[PDB]
Amino acid sequence: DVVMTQTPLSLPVSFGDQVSISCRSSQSLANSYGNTYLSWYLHKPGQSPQLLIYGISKRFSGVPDRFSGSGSGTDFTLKISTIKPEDLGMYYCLQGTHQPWTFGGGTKLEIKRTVAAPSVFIFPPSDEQLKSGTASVVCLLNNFYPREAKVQWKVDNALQSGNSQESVTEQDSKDSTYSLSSTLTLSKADYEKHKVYACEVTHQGLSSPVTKSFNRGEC
Amino acid sequence: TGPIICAGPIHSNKSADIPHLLGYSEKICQIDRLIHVSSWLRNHSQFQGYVGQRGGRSQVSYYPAENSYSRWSGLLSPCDADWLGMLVVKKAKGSDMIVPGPSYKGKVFFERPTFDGYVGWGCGSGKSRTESGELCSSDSRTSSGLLPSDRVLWIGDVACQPMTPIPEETFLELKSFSQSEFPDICKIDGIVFNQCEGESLPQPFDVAWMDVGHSHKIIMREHKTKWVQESSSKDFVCYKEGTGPCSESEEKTCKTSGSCRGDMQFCKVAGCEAKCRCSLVHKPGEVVVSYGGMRVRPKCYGFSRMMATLEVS
Amino acid sequence: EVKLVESGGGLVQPGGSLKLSCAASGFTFSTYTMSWVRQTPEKRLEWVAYISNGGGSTYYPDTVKGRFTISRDNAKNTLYLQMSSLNSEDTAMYYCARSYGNFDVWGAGTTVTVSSASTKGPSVFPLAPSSKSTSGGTAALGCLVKDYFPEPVTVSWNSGALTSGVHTFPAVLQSSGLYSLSSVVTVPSSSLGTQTYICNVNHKPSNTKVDKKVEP
Repeated sequence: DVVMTQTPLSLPVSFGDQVSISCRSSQSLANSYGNTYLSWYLHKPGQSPQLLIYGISKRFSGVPDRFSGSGSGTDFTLKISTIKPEDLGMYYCLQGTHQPWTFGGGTKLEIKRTVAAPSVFIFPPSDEQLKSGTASVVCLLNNFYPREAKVQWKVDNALQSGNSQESVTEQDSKDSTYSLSSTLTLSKADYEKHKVYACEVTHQGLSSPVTKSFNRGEC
Repeated sequence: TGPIICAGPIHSNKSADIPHLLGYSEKICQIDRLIHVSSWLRNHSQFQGYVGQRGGRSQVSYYPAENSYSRWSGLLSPCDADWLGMLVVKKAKGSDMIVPGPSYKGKVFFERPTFDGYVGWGCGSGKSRTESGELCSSDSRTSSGLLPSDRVLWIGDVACQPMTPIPEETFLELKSFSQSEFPDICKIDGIVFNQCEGESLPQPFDVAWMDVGHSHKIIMREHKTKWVQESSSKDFVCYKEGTGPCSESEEKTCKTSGSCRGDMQFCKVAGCEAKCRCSLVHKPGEVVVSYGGMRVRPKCYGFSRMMATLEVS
Repeated sequence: EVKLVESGGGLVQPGGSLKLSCAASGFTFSTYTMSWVRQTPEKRLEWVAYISNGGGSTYYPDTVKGRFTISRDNAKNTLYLQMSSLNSEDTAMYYCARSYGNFDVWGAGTTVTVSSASTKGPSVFPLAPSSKSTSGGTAALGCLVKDYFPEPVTVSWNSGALTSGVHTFPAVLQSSGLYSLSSVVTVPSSSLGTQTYICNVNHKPSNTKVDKKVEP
């Protein structure tokens, strides 16, 4: 169907910034009456999606004049002339000129800050969890910015695959940072067959990759 | 449901003319055979031939498949009133919005009540609509020009009838009630219906509407219906057994001199006694609409889909 | 004020059924077309079902066509989405909306989670600190809230006294079908021997409350 592609997916923003959210459609959202039913929605955490702009550029009432839309044909844009905190969230574009109606990929307006450095922390699996046959190795990336950081697992220098899971806290209200946890999950079998467990972290704030490791045979 | 006067037409050549018949029954025998949508299609969209072959009008497709007023053969559609001079099914315009819902794919003619009147869409000869209805692509099943009646789609539950004209003050009084009842609506089918400091784009709008014979229609939510029968000369068709509709000269004689056969109801108001016979048309009668403390016999009453615009402020 | 309030969200079993009700207030329900919108856990919004004002027309995307049935009773000013043949891909917050290419008013949403898992208690394991979790005098410790279902878990530290740097991560739905998350906290290294760190996990759907002493 009409693939609404939303650029960017994530958009670091500072208050007072003007931010643009572009939405490009696979086909022309101008029907045979020149009416284009493209709408922009704001979804703030824990609330309902709110209509901002409908019909390319027409502001839903209750929406401040700082939100503005524009476009024609395939590529459409949402424009916030002055970001305020009440505007952070996920922004979605949506057609409606063709069925099925399709939302856009979403744009997370997050707070831009100075690039922080990931305080990395690696945790062996507890004795209690090993008694349950499973071993979860937790590598913590604490207080970093921007969100994009890379975590790689090396179990006896063997780059791990399909053996990890990531969880990122949303942006912190007090220092605008993100914290990230990568959980390497193995069986106690696989955990006891290897000795060296390492989580290496690549990040903009790290001049060199940070490798946090633990040898199973050590307290 | 069955025809009023004449069974479905079995045409021979698409190029055959459209003999216009003044005789009322003769005008309804054309309606039974979709000779009217046939003419409209010709007059307005380069259409060579007829619609309604073998089936007749009793087979036209209605978008609300649950069409109540279609089961009554005598209740007039928008098109059927175009043949009798009660409303003109205006040809579409680039601004007349096609309503979503109807399976348009293959349709040769389709029609919908619009807030300011009635609008039809035609396809040229050997042509047929796309699923969206806004173009006329090729269709080998339409080369004959003697097309089935399913190729005609009438959108909406609609019933048309002679209207008691209302003082304009009534209409405006009604439009004022329709506005207090429908405050969210800013525009209907491009016709201003309220004022909004913020209007959303056109939206499907299934609404009970009413034509009181004035600029736009009176759209309705809380309204009462009730049917009558005046047993007037227009509620009675006339025909010569086996040979179809009686001539205009024979009909007036039937419905004035009273020297004609007929059903009970004709007899009991017009008279009786090779000859012409007249009968009642299959309908509940004339629809009367109660609305805002006033009742009005509308030119056309109905529930139909429209494209309207709602407030955002 | 225009208010939409959805209801009928909860746990359902794969292949099972759930019906969502949207209660409409503050507007003329019968003059608006309405629709249902879901949000997958990856925050993707999807158009789910649409219905004319008089209920006569409905539309669906093939993803939920034949499986879902939208319906509305304008009489009770309520919109309905009967969901049948549900799959874990139907895990979402389903919003009802005033509709037609402009969802101008949305409901608060109702979480529908399709998962054959059954309410299981969380296993809280200590993510104890060491030398490898100490950097510049700041040591990190935490709790692994593993193999629980359904969401949510509430994790406070030291009965709630620890808010300084406590990071409770979003739950992740593993392949086993059970949710799991980490709660972590960074603390002065001097405290490791002089302060107790206990994470208090409450999993209300399973009536599990576990206080875990996370220390060296």
